[PDB]
Amino acid sequence: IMLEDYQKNFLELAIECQALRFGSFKLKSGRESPYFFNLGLFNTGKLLSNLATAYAIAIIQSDLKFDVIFGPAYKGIPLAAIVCVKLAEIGGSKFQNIQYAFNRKEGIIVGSALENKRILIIDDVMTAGTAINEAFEIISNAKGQVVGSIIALDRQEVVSTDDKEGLSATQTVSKKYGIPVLSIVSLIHIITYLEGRITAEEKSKIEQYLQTYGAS
Amino acid sequence: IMLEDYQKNFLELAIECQALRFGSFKLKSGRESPYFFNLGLFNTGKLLSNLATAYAIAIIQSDLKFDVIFGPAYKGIPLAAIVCVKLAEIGGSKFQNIQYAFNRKEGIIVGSALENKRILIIDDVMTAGTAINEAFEIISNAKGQVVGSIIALDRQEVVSTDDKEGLSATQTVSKKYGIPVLSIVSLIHIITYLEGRITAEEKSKIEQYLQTYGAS
Ligand SMILES: O=P(O)(O)CP(=O)(O)O[C@H]1O[C@H](COP(=O)(O)O)[C@@H](O)[C@H]1O
Ligand SMILES: O=P(O)(O)CP(=O)(O)O[C@H]1O[C@H](COP(=O)(O)O)[C@@H](O)[C@H]1O
Ligand SMILES: [Mg+2]
Ligand SMILES: [Mg+2]
Repeated sequence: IMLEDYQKNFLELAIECQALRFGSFKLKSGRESPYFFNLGLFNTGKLLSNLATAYAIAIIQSDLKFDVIFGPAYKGIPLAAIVCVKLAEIGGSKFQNIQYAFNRKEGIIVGSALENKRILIIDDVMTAGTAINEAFEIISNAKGQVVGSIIALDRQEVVSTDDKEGLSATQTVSKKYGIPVLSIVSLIHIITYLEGRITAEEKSKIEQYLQTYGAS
Repeated sequence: IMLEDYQKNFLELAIECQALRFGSFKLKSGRESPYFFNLGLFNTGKLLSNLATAYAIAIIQSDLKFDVIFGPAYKGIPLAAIVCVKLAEIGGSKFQNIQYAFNRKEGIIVGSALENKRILIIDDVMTAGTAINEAFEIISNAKGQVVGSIIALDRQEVVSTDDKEGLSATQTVSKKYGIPVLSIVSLIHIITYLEGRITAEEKSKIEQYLQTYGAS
């Protein structure tokens, strides 16, 4: 019910650079969505610095212990790099020696051997889990141990409206692999941010979207 | 004959993390080289932050005006990202809105359209110019204008010892494309750094390598 400042700052910038837009949008399924998100619109030096900061503070706050930050090619490659750097810049002693790595689409791993290292997978978004599945395969081949994942925005929507469990995409992954799926923000945070920027009618109607499709 | 502090700091870290090593090494040609360089050993969060800083200060000092920083896949992708961020962090107002882009090995450009933008190509190293050639092709297809390139270490060696011109690899490129090829350091800087860390005999013998193969 409160937003951390890093989450405020992220969301403010996402809306200003138009990475986050509000309106009527259809997903692949065909489901109405009241917003569109494209992390790729964090595309300047100022914006990428801000994004790095946001991911790094999310990570620091989670208290996850890891050795390597891994980005799935291609979009995870820059995110892994800029985040690794920011963690060493803002995280103190414990984050100086974190490594990054990523895969060539076709060894396959660019970086120090992953053997016996604890890996945090970073990416932009997750839906069906195909990039997470591929990273797990590549990482487990190199004898790494995945301890977590992080994405920018957790849509916090049920994968299906017939699933009784009502697992979201990040929940699905989290269950299957037994690891946390962190995010900078979720749908709930976007809603809290909008308090007093939108009308009561608009507030209602988004707080109703949360009801029909919100996970669990 | 003086080293900027950023160049000192770079070289100190390169030697400590073993990205730069001294000894006897053979190139592909077969030529003796008195060192080995592997930028990929800047592989921690602290080291990548330092590398970002080094490239960004080199760029700032050059006074080159550009709009986009472009990294050739794969190794240029993280370098472009971390450098773009650092430029916005340390460069002031003029560097806030710089964009980055890079190519998929197989559109091909990830980032905002390059049409009418001034591009700085960033990579780790250059020898025959194959990655520069490929970037020029991709960039000129997208109507971008390349205004420069930067690499980490300029080996400052003649490509061939039969060429009368005695052009180095970066010089060759610079001539063919009509653009500056910047670097964080060159062979001359490595030599200046070593003053008083190595013996007179070792100083002589490296200052002799400079004579037989040093460009121009
Ligand atoms: O990162 P690219 O080189 O652009 C390839 P792709 O578009 O597959 O990548 C996107 O989808 C992935 C999500 O997978 P899923 O939606 O099945 O969870 C995630 O990695 C995004 O970058
Ligand atoms: O960057 P990678 O995905 O590892 C591919 P590659 O090894 O071709 O890349 C290396 O060579 C390029 C130099 O080219 P030349 O030596 O002909 O000037 C430069 O881009 C390096 O990253
Ligand atoms: Mg991806
Ligand atoms: Mg390359």
